[PDB]
Amino acid sequence: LEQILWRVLRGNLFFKTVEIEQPVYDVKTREYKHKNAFIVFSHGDLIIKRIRKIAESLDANLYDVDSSNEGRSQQLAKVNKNLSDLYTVLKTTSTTLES
Amino acid sequence: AEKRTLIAVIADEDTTTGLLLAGIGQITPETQEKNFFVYQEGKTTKEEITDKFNHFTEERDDIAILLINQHIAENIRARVDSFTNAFPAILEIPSKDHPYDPEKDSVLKRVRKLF
Amino acid sequence: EGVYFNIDNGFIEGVVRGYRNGLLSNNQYINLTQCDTLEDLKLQLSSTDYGNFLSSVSSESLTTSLIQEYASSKLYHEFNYIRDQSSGSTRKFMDYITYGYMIDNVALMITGTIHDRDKGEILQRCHPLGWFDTLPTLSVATDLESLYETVLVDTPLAPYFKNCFDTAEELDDMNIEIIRNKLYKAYLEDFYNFVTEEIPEPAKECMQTLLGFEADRRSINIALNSLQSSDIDPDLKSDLLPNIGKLYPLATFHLAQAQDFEGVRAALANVYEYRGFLETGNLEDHFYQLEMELCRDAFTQQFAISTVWAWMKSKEQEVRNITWIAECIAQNQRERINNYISVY
Amino acid sequence: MATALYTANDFILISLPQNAQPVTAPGSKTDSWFNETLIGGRAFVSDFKIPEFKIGSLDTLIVESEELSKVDNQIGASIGKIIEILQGLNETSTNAYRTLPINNMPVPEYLENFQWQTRKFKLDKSIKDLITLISNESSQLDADVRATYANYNSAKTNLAAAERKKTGDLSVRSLHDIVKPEDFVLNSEHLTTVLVAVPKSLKSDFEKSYETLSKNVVPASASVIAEDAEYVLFNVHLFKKNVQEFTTAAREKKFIPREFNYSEELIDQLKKEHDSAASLEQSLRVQLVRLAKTAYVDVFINWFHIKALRVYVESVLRYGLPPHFNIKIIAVPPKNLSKCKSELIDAFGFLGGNAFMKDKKGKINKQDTSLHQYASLVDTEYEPFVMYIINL
Amino acid sequence: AKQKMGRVMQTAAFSLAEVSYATGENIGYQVQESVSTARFKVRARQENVSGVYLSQFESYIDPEINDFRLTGLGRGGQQVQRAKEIYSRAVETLVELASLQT
Repeated sequence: LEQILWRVLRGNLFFKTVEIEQPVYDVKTREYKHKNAFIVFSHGDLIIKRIRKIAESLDANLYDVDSSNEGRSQQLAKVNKNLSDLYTVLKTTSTTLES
Repeated sequence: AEKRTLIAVIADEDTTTGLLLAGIGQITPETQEKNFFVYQEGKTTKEEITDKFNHFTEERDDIAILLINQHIAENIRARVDSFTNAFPAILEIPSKDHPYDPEKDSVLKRVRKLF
Repeated sequence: EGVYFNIDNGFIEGVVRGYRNGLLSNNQYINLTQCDTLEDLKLQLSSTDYGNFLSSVSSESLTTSLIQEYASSKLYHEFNYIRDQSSGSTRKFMDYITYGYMIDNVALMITGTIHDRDKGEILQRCHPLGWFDTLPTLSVATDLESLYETVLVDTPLAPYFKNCFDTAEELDDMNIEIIRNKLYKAYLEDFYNFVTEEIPEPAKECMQTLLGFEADRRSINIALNSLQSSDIDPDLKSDLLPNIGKLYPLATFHLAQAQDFEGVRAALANVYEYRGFLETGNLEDHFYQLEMELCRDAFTQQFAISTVWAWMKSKEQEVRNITWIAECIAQNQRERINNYISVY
Repeated sequence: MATALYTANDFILISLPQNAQPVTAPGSKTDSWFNETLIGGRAFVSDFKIPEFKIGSLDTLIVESEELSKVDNQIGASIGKIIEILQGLNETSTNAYRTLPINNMPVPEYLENFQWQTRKFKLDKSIKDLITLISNESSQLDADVRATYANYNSAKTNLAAAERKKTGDLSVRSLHDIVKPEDFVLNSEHLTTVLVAVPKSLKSDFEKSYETLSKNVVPASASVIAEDAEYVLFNVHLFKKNVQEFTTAAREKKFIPREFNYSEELIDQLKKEHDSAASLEQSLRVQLVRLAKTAYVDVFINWFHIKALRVYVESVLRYGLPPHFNIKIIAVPPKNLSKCKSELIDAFGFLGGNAFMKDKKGKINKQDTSLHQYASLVDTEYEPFVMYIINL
Repeated sequence: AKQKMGRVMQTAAFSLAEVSYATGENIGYQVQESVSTARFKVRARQENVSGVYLSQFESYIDPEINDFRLTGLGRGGQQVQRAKEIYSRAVETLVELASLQT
């Protein structure tokens, strides 16, 4: 991806990425895969069509984010909403099938 | 009222293939008065097209529907508009390799005006 | 055998392998996945062994007939070159290989009785390898069965001509199909016997396996066609279905006796092999896949004259796959993709 | 580099940022560096400068460049066709205004100081405007020349048709200047002189077909008027009411009758079609020579103006302050392409990138390698060393 | 109706092309040779719509009668058997469109 960016944006980039600890699962190959994330800025507005298209065709999950830490709180709140309960599903499902 | 049950076709043999498969008539085995026509687009004369068009239109009161390639429809557009009778119903098929062109449907052209 | 088979023919296998190496492999089908429009297929077909002659003369709109004829022109060239350079025994073997196509061609000859089709048109509709230079058989009256004698005395196919005056002659619409099927069975049996007596053992097996797959596939397909129209006599079916399956000659008779879908289903289940029914929407695609996977066994043997046969079959089926992708793209059917053979 | 080789010297391009120095000699200039680098007889480079008239916003520049490249390839193919057809006439099989003085100027000395001045259109217009104008004029020239060559081939096949009839048997073979109308009675319907022709084989079999079986074939005239060493003719007569029966008998004997009307207009048509075909083909050939010369010289300048602007903008968006940078045109003899390219990359790739040391570069779009495709949008790999396929 | 027809008919109009090389030959000559009898008759039924008899057309296909019987070779039977159905049923909308025109 870094080299593809090197090319597509023609010698102008701001690339910041960090490896994600605790690798994750998947379903396309169904493995405890090893995944990372990206952060980039640039002036292209319509070009982002190709950006997102290539990313998703290869791998991408849309993330509406905020360029500051203020909305960070909003995102934490909204995610924690479901977080508070997610884990029930499994333990709930267990006892019924067990018995 | 089946006074005309034969479906004439003036179109490319490629298109006419599946039509004949579904059945559009037959070759009349007493005078070869076939219920259709065979044509090659852009490489065969139109005078025979006009002759068979006259045959199906005025010389054939048994032709239910005449199906004409849009390509041929504009090739003999003058003939297409010349004969406008409901019973020999005319439906111009967008020709294979010739995408749907509403401008190539004379009946649809009438459907343009008075609207 | 083995090295003794190589006393003067050390180059024919080399050139055959060189031609085979030009076949499209799995890494070439990766572009077939990316191939979703006629432009992409043209661009790919300007970069492959089929490159820049399926598009140099053809336009962007890739039509099936032009593409397939252009692809098979070079195949005819290569086959004729090999046959010319093939030894006498290999020359005769190539002649028998072409005899299947020219049995089909003489079937087209005789079949013409309501249109009197031109010889040029017919040879255009079949492999030109199945046409020497002419055939003065249409001079005689072209009835449903009135030229079998003329063709037999004209073509060298007296052995491959199973008598069509015995049960294939009934002045019926079945004629133009039963004569074809019976002659195909006769040629299949003759070729089977030839490969049994010649074409040494590695090449033997490399023949009989695919020959039997093809004969059984033809049996099943013509049985379906009969069941998809007016049915026929079980004896007539046997006359049509290759009697010797060459992989299993017992269940073919079961199919012949079977005159219902369940009977043929039972005759197919006991084969201990592929099951065409109950799992195939387009049985032909699965048959082609399995046939190419089976002929890959011919290349699995480094010492066998079956290399040319497997190579021609693989190239023909690859052209079939290219045409299939082109057409499914024409119909915008992305699901019919992946029907292309994936063995090579 | 090379585009057509008769006696030519190959040409390429490169970016020339003017804020750094060559890797090995930080105390030399590209003119000095090169003239010291490449052996003599070839170590030549010319200068070039072009202004920035209209500049689309940043985000558009990518598609601008893409379309520029598309049309660049298209017009390269078009002019390749032009030269192929040119030398197809075979009147000149070599350089034609390729090594000959370009527009009467030296082949190199008409482009290096050519900075898109007003020749037939304003030297200053919008990107898309220039693109459209050049594309349409080129398309018009191509259509004209293509139609002209189609007409030329039509004339050639007309000549072929005319010469075909000069050989063959006598079923339609001309008998107009070697035909005696006196031996061809026409006043009344009493003796119709049929023109029966047979190959040379059946001399005896024919000579006793009229004077032993026929009826009233006028004696002393049943012989050949002209013989082509393979077929002969005979001026046979017969009734006005039983022509078909005797014709059927002859065709049973397998003769080829010649039915014809002696008309002067037919001979005039023959002569005039001969003259028209030949003269029209020749004159069309030469007129097309002028037309192709004109179109080629016209499209010459824009053919590379397009890429000039391409790089003109690619550098700026790529690198450095907006307005301008050092830039030049490479003009060198051939056969040293990788040779020059080596020090080429060595000189400035070190700055094109600044955090990499790789061995996988290049720019191309085919469909043979999925990864390592070089298609900027699909599997693309570094290339900071722009050049171009241009030649004398 | 006209516009959506323009695409639906073409959808099944190109299923014939695959068969040509699926069976390995130009199927046009065979199919034309395989035709001597129709199987799709239309009835111009009169519907007195609001007191006016309008010639509507009955999209009637004949499955008990086939063309001049030449069906299947051994390499394309299933494709032809599904084509003669899909592209034939692409004609009922044609019959209805003719009725609408009248």
